[PDB]
Amino acid sequence: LVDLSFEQEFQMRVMEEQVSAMSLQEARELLLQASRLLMMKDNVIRSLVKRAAR
Amino acid sequence: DLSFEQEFQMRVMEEQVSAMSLQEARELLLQASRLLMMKDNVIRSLVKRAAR
Repeated sequence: LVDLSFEQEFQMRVMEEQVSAMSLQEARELLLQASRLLMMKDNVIRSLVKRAAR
Repeated sequence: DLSFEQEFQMRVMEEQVSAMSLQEARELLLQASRLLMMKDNVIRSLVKRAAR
């Protein structure tokens, strides 16, 4: 199971602080850095689930 | 290491962002941040079956 802890909810309130004062350029570079990171995360997971089975 | 399908999605993503409003670019940056944490939780789980 996986869902947001207390402190991560805190982290979400902080990112929201810093995003609201972001320029169009900064929000776009970071979002792209985030989307790429999301895919590299799927790969760590997939690779971890395989490595457990076998 | 992005697979071949992922590199491709990236390109589609560079093309969407570049057209995004400052408004959507923010909403979505948050969502992606939530997701990264959710995925980090999943990764932490699977690593915990380190119970051996």
